[PDB]
Amino acid sequence: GLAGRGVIYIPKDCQANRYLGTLNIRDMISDFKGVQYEKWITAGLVMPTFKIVIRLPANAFTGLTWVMSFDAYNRITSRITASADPVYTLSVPHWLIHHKLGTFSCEIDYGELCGHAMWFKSTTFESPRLHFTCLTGNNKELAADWQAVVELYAELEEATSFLGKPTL
Amino acid sequence: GLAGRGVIYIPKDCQANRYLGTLNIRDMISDFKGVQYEKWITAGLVMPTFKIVIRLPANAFTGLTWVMSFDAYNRITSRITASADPVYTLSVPHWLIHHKLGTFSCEIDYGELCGHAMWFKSTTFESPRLHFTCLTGNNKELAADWQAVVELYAELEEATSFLGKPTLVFDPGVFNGKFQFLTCPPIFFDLTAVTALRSAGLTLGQVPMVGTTKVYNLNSTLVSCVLGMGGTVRGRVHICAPIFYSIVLWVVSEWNGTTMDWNELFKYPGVYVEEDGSFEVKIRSPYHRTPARLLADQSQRDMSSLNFYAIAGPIAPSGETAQLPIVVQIDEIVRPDLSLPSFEDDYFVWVDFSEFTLDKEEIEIGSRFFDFTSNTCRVSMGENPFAAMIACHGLHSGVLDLKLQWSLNTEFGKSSGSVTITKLVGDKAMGLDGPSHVFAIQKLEGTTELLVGNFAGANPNTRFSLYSRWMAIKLDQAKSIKVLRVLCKPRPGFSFYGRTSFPV
Amino acid sequence: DLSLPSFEDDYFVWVDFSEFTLDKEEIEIGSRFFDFTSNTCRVSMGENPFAAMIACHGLHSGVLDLKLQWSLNTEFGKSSGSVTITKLVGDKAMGLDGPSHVFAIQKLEGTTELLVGNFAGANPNTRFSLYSRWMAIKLDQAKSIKVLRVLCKPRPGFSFYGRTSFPV
Amino acid sequence: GLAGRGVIYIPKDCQANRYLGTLNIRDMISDFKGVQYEKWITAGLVMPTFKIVIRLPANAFTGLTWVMSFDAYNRITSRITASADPVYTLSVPHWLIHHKLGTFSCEIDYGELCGHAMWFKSTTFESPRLHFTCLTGNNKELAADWQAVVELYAELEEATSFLGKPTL
Repeated sequence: GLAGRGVIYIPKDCQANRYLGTLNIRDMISDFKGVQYEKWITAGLVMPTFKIVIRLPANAFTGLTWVMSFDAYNRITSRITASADPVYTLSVPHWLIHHKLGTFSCEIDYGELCGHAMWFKSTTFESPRLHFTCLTGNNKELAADWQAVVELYAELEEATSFLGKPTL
Repeated sequence: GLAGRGVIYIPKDCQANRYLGTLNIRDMISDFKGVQYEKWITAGLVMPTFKIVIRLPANAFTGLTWVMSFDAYNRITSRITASADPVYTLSVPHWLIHHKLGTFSCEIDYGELCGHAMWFKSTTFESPRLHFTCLTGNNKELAADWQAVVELYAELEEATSFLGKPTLVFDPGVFNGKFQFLTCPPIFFDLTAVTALRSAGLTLGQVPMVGTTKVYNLNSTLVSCVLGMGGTVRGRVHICAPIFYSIVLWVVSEWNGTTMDWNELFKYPGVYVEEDGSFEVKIRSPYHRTPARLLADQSQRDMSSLNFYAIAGPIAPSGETAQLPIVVQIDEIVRPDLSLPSFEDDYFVWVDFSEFTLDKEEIEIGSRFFDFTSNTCRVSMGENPFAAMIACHGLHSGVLDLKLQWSLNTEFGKSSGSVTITKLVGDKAMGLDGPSHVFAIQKLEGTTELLVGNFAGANPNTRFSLYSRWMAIKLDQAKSIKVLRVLCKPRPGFSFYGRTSFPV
Repeated sequence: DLSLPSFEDDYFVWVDFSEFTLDKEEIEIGSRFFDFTSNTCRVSMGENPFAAMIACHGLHSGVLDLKLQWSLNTEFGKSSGSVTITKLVGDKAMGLDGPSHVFAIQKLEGTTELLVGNFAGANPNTRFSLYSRWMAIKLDQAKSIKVLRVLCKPRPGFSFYGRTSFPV
Repeated sequence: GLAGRGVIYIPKDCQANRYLGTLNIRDMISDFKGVQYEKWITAGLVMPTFKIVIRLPANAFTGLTWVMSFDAYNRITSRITASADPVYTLSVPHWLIHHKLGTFSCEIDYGELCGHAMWFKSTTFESPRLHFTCLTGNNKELAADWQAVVELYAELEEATSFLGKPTL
């Protein structure tokens, strides 16, 4: 079920390479707080399979494409908050979000994309982030500022091991 | 085949609530004149099944939505010709016409929606109209004025009876939970807002208003037959805007205001709406039901509401300015949790007469159930579902059992005279004498039956002159009476024809 | 080894009104079975198992058949007016008209039914505001009445919820 | 699972008729907050079957007996907060807790003992309380003040009706 949520603010003039924001995955779940958050406290460690949903009004008249970057180890954050070069945002696991397709969804198997289980009380190594950036801009500015909603769905259960299976 | 036709003229700037025009159904057929019109003359009476087609260039770049209102009894015409409030246009059988879908078509079974057969030579009760109004306006004006074509298709054959089959038969203990023609007026979202809330009340028995005018309609009347309801609202949402506008809605039910915490919001059981489609939302309440009507000083938001949260959008290209309209239709309460019926199979007040100024008072009833007036005494009319059902149909027919009760103004020992019920067939001047009854005033109560109907088989909700039984109440010592109360209880099978509305 | 039941399936006293000081007296019942008060007449409440059962539950619901009886204070030949039962759905201000009933005072008795309940389905043993049927007894010549007695007899299925107690 | 909890404070000299405290059932669940509390928010209405557990060191050398009174309609609260007469505490559904038996447990079928379903956001009629009182005192005072833990276990699921089945 819904485990956490957050909001990304889109300026009326969303140009290529605009940083839109960063959501902190653990904060989304703890600020929500949360049937899943509460199951997590009891489990201690979780290795979730998240379904991420970005709710987003479909529109074919803008040309907007965004990138969601999964930055589990906080490697690109510092370098994209002023301006997000696609070389950075595309250098970690990521998904293209096309405006024409509207509401977007993907699976993040935290076991694979991340590798280590999450501890209810505090971050272990670094804090896992989702970055939202604009890859291709709108053909002309839109009528007004707007927002998109980011949602995390999961059925959190107790993790049996600290470590995932090796990506490589 | 084609039986009649007409034209609706659309202004280049078609704004919400613009009245576009009224077509008179019988005139469409007679001005055409017409293989069908000619078959009609021979038949005398017809109970058509019409296919109505509105020819209309499909266009996804305007956001225009129109309403065609079937007004068989001419109930809303006078009130929409300057400006058409959706409360009126949606209060009778109606159809949404979306510009993106282009040419529109529907069936009107005149037997059901109307109730009485049409006479080739002249209108019988009132003249059946089709109204065309704009429900949601164009995002920006179009290039030029234009027109749409309305067409009637039918294979007219001779009608065997004057009366259709009754749309509704009076029963207090029966409100199913399925609705027809329950459309909420448009809800609007500004694009200058990053998020927003629009509430729709679920106190469905509440009578809708336009300024100071009450618009009685069948749906609110039906709901008033119940104390309250819970369950799941099944409906449809229509997003009435150009392809280049879009929005994402979180639709959920809340009780007594709304939470201010976005996180709580999404812990409730709602549904997401991105585009035209159906929806099911559980009615949310501490009592699991929301009341059918409001008491004094209460607001519809104090109870259960259907809330529409804009969580992403609406968005549009620059420089659009129009709001994004959402039109909600409610089809039924599924898996309903109903309260008790508000009324039992029992009597209810029709009218109280009091404050008599003359000893001789004679109240003509005839064969009608209706609102009385008097210059010589005070009339207090009862308000209840039955009376509204009468007001919300074109025709009705049945039998009322009456109970009369009265109390004295003067000392009992000094009392004399009677409450006399005159029962004739015909009229006062040439009528035959039926079961007239003299109740000596000391009885202080009496009973009688009233036929609501006539030789044709049904009454309109207006004055009319059709041979029937005829009743009157005669008082000879009225100043001795403090109050005369008349209650009625419809006999099984009391019938209504042609759902419509009644503005006052 | 039980005795006879103390009560039969019969009416019992709910309330006696007497010693009326004003000709106009209007007693609001609404949808409740409860203890009346008045500044303008004397109220004498009945005490019996039914009333205690109402007092010893959190919620109750059902239908009461009512019998009203009265006797005159003034000479019969001089009497006028009525005991009127107002029956609405809603409230006095915006209510729909039900089976209201005008009992000429010379009838000296009348009957009616009272729904004890509301749209939610049950009443607490306190004041509350929940849409329901609504009843009142209207007197226009109360000073002519020596006593107005209201008896009630619960229809089968009168229900109680949540056993509790009631200190006074 | 555990749905809420609270604490009762026992004085070293626990005499007959000492009022020990009142736990508010809905507060226990909302202060805990709570996998069950969060399921409740989603359900709106719950008709729980609670298992109540009072954790309590078994002791055969005191003679202490307490009463837990289920006061769903807040009928005795006002009259027991200074001193709790057993006539009040035993006048609503209640359980005897004997010190010799230690940790105590019972079931409260909220459908029966209460009658109406609970609304996540606020109290409907009155707020359901558990009262803790001393029925028989300690033979002599104990060594020091102490405490007992009260716990609510339930698997909250959505209530289909407002009303239970009638107790009577």
